[PDB]
Amino acid sequence: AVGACVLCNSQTSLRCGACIRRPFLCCKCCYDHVISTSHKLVLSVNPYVCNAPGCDVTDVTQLYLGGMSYYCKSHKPPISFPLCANGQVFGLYKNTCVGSDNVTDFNAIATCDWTNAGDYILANTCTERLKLFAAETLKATEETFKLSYGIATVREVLSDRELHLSWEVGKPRPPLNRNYVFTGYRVTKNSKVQIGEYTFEKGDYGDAVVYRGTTTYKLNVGDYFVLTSHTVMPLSAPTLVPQEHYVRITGLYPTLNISDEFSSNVANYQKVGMQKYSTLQGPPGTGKSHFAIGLALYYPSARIVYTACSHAAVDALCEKALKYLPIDKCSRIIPARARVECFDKFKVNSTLEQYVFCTVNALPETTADIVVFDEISMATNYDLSVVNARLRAKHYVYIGDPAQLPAPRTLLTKGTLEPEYFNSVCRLMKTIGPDMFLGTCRRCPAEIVDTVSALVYDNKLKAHKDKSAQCFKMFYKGVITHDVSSAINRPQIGVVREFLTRNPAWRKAVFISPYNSQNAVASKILGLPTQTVDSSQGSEYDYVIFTQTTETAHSCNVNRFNVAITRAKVGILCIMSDRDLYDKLQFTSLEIPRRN
Amino acid sequence: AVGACVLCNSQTSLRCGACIRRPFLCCKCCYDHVISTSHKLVLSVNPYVCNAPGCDVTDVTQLYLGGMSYYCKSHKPPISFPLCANGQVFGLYKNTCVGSDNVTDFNAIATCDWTNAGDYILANTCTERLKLFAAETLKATEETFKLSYGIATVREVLSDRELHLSWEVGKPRPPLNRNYVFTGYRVTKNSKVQIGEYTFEKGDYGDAVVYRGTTTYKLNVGDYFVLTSHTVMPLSAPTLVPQEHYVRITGLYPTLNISDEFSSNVANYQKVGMQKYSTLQGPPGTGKSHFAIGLALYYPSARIVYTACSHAAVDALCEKALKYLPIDKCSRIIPARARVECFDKFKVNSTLEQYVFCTVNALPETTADIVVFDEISMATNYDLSVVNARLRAKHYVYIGDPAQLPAPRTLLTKGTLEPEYFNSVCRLMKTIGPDMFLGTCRRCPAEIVDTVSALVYDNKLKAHKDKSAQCFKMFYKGVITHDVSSAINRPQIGVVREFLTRNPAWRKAVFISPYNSQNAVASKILGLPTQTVDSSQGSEYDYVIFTQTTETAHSCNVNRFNVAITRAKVGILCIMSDRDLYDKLQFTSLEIPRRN
Amino acid sequence: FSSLPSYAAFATAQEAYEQAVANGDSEVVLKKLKKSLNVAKSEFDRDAAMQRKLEKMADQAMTQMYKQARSEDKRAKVTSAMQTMLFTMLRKLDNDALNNIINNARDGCVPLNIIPLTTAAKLMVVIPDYNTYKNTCDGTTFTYASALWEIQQVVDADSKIVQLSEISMDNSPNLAWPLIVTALRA
RNA sequence: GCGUAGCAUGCUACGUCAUUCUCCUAAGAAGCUA
RNA sequence: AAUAGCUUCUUAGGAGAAUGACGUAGCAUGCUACGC
Ligand SMILES: Nc1ncnc2c1ncn2[C@@H]1O[C@H](COP(=O)(O)OP(=O)(O)O)[C@@H](O)[C@H]1O
Ligand SMILES: Nc1ncnc2c1ncn2[C@@H]1O[C@H](COP(=O)(O)OP(=O)(O)O)[C@@H](O)[C@H]1O
Ligand SMILES: [Mg+2]
Ligand SMILES: [Mg+2]
Ligand SMILES: [Zn+2]
Ligand SMILES: [Zn+2]
Ligand SMILES: [Zn+2]
Ligand SMILES: [Zn+2]
Ligand SMILES: [Zn+2]
Ligand SMILES: [Zn+2]
Repeated sequence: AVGACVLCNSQTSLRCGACIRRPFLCCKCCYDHVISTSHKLVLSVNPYVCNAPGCDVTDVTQLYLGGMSYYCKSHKPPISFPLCANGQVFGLYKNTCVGSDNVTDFNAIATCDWTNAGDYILANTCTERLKLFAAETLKATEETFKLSYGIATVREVLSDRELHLSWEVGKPRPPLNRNYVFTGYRVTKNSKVQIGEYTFEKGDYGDAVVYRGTTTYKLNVGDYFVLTSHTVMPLSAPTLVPQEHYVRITGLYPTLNISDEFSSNVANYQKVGMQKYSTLQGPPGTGKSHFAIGLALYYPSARIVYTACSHAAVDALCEKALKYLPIDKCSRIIPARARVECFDKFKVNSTLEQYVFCTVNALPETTADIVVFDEISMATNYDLSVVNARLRAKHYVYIGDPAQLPAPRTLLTKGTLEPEYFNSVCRLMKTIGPDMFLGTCRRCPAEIVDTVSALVYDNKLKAHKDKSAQCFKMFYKGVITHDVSSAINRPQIGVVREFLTRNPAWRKAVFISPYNSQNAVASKILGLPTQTVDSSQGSEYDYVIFTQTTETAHSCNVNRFNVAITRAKVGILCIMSDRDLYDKLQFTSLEIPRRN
Repeated sequence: AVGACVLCNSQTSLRCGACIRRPFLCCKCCYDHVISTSHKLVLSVNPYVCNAPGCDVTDVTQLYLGGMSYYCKSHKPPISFPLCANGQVFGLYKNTCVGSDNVTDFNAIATCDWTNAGDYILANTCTERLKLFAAETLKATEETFKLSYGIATVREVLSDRELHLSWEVGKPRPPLNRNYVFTGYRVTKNSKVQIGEYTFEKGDYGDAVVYRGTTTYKLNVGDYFVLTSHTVMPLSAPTLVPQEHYVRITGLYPTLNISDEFSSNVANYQKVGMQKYSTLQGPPGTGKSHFAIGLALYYPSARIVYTACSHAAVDALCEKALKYLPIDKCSRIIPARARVECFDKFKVNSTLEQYVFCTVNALPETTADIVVFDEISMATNYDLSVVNARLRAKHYVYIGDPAQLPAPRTLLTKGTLEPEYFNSVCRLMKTIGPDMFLGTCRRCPAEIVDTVSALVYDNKLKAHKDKSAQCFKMFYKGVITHDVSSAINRPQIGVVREFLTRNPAWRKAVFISPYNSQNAVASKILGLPTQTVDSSQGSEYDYVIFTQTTETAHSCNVNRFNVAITRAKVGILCIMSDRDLYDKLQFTSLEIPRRN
Repeated sequence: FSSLPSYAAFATAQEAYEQAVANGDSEVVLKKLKKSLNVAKSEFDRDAAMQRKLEKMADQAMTQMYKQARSEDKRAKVTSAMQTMLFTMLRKLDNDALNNIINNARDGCVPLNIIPLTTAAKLMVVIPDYNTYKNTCDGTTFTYASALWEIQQVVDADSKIVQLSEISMDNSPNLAWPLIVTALRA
């Protein structure tokens, strides 16, 4: 039962029991972790508690090695030795561990509760092994927090898909979205037994909800639904492969002139073949993934893998690939998951297709020539470790923008994370340079991008296709019927009534909203299917409909407004309280009854 | 040889060979059983008997474990400790034995004799393992009771159907009954061969009996007949699977509309899909087997099994079933058995068609969607567990009405058995009802359903064709003119001497009487054949002249009265002391010295 | 051990002896206490050895019972396996032609080799070279053991398929010989 | 001269503890030869 | 992933023997208190 010191890389036989993940610690390293932190549970090949029956001295500093068995001071054997001595702890390979001074940082990462930006900003800049450790422990911590909130029960039986739920009074309630599934335990007395998995949806009225279970079980009154557990495995592979350069191109073979409509990118198409890994910063609404498919053509027989973090994004990109490539292409995304559906095209498990499109959760462990992760602004150091671990290819290219919207980070409730610090790749994108630049946003109404220029960016983008028919009605934010903490401004949709029939040709728009439940309400009294900003960031649409919410901190993120408006092609409207932002958006706004 | 304790379920290697069935007992549990009763022998993976030659002591309480075997107190070696200590008899897993104190009812089962009603009422009101063990035990007792009987030598062989068979010397003759199937034998001298299986019936007179045979290999005068038996097999499956309702048809793919005459039943057919298993009460004359075959048609894409107890019941089942079914059918029960001729339509071993019709005791290993079990007011605990052991379907329904009679069950001699305690399924059918009631009867006259619904039923079944000429001529019963132990109510027959002429259109009527001798002495001076309801429940008639007997509780059992009144089309007459019963049935009461 | 009657008597004997020595009486009590503790420790040795024997005896018996149970379990399982294989083997053989030829035999005795040689429905030729191929089972049908068969599949040594066209005098080297060619009775 | 008692010593038997030896069994890992 | 034979090593058990020490009983001898 041996391993490597997570700080000194020597063989050690110890672990910290009180620390959440119990990592291997060299002898002196464990001494320092235990001297000044309240953590005092150290496990050797056997635990270190005093083996005297009824003796519970658990501080390692108060035990003694006896003959064959350790003990406490009172119950100590006749002869033995003190364990914690001379700045060391007696462990296997005691003499040949080196031990280092990374003690303060490790103590912090071990004791912290991650609730402040310190842990993120520090894990973004610490040592690689320590980085991975911090990532795994943060995952496990948030997982353990998932356990804090409570159970659901049934209150009254109405039908097969209309039930009244009852929250255990006095505990945090869970958000009613597809990303929550619970096992159904029924207590007879005498056979407390699971019935199956269940997911809910808040209907048009409470406390009635419409729901789906994996089984068609008959729901009684003695049933209830408890959250389903999740764990974390440890990862070893690097996050960012060490950079390398060359003077020739190997493993990839050029093309002569094919697909001239992908011209300007060839100059960068070569340097990618010259270097070991590189990145492309793509301003909002730019020619990103166009460059991707263009390089895919440039090197036709070079086996390629595409990956991203968002299922909507990987679906959009697999469709765009279906648009221009021989097919002869697979998107092995998800067989029996992804509550919001995706591809139904090709295999999920054959490991044969040249251009493999996949998602982090379902990545296989194969090889390829080049792999490209996408949308680095959302993924985290952990995700980076997974995507670098499961695969192995010759060249690596990441394409994203630091000015996109980052991961949720629920326990992050104090402070803010700058674009750089979303993860290590974003850090390198905010280092001395994104090392490869291409900026022009044409897929959007040129006027809105001209305003995006006037926003946080430095007025450096251009476009075509400006007109027309865009505005922003700053209707007052009505009563937020916030069932969940996510907003529902039905009175705001209370003006959509005057845009249900008044629009003769504006029918197949796509609706955007800040909060999840003010998207749900558009999915309640429906005129068209709507999607959230997280489902956005990767698709553009002809018209866009937008009803915002109160001036809450989450709403007034300008980057969110960017990743929202940048999903337009010819049409857009905005409904925001907007004490000031209307002076920032330059269009021709009107009032409620003035639609002619 | 390691098993589970019948009370503690902890792994153990102990058996009471003093018990006929030898169940597995945990340490303490066998301790309690062995300290209290006359069960004074215990067997482990090796028997616990004093190894000393000539030491024939048996009980373990006088035994000490010595060198490598166990000895009585006499021949014990010096170092030898008792096998009984601390409530534990020496066996495997003594430190993990949990045990319990439910020894009481277990002991009741171990000590009872099955000759009193309370024994059975306990045996059907106990724990599950207790239930199945009681079943196996009582069945073995009745098996050795049958085997406690003997031989019968053929005096003369009149014909293939008429027989002169004298019975064993100094032996209580097994009565003239259908159930006891007699295996015959003709010794050459030199290899007595088994001549097959044959059933008997009280013929038109004594001594000559009517009989049927499985084979046409005719009997002789040197043959001798015993009846057949076996050894009782162990069981694992539960008596009944727990209840499961469902919100939709779990894979039941129905028909479109065909045979809309079953619309009165599709209302229940839906419920069949709605539940896992249930019951249905069809009083004689009702839409049973019509319900059943219409259900087969309504779900024509699901394999179905049908089952009953006797060959008579199973052919009465498969009839009217061959009608509405494309054939394309199977009812495949018996290869080399069936004293009376049986299925003559299809194969022996191919499990060909989706619908099979058999009997519980003869099912092979088959799978299907639903097993329909009629005749359930006859079945007992054993057959239910056999059913659960051999048929793992997706639906089940127990068809039948508890108002009929129970089994012979000859050992009951102190009291009688109530339907609510016949077995588990009838207990449910009486403590909660059938949960599914079928109406109504059609064949019998309404005057014998509405008048008879006043007794055990709750006035819910109906019929039609009330007329004609059904009146109860109550005769004051005479003295017990019994020749054999059963009464000969010739004084009751003293009302028919002046009757053979005054019934113009009633000549082919059926004299029926509960006592077999009440049929025999009548058959001596007879005008029409006799058939008591034991051979009935499967036979229909137009007229009937039911003759009661002595005023004992035997004659006035309302269940037998219902099953003897509901077996006619147009006519019935009742002749009894009848101080109260004729008040619940409403017709024109008549007196014997008056012909009106 | 401690629960033995001698234990308490011995402990209190030594205790009261030490008490009387702290009283410092005449040595006759010293002799008496010596005798008491002596007999106490004697019977103590007795019982201690008895318990020491009992431990080993019980443990031997228990491990023996474990061994017995293990043997019986394996035995029953192997018998079930043997019976299953026997019956599933039996329910395969082509009972018709076998019944025919045996009932034709004048005694019920027929040498074994002709049993497959005249009731098998298959034929797994194995060929080491194109030449013996040419000379045993050419084409799509062939004749052997006085009956007419027909090819149905020609799997090479790598468990692949080989279309009947590929096997040609100039296409010998690319085929990883031998050539397990099956057939069917006809 | 005898016995009770005590002490000391030699002898015998028994019952404990430790050291060694011898052999036999069982179980396991490794080598060589036909 | 065979039959058989030899040999090195390790552990557990049993049996036996030797040796030494402790304690109980009995046998022998001596010295002495007491009694006759
Ligand atoms: N060289 C080009 N010529 C024409 N259109 C281009 C070119 N490069 C990119 N585009 C277009 O930009 C549009 C998509 O931009 P988008 O991918 O929406 O931006 P972003 O990817 O940064 O979020 C597509 O219509 C794509 O063809
Ligand atoms: N709806 C109906 N119309 C006419 N006859 C019916 C109807 N339902 C049932 N029956 C009749 O009842 C008769 C059979 O009843 P039976 O099956 O003898 O009773 P049970 O099955 O309860 O012992 C059949 O002639 C059958 O058609
Ligand atoms: Mg893109
Ligand atoms: Mg029926
Ligand atoms: Zn270290
Ligand atoms: Zn710690
Ligand atoms: Zn202690
Ligand atoms: Zn038990
Ligand atoms: Zn018993
Ligand atoms: Zn004995």
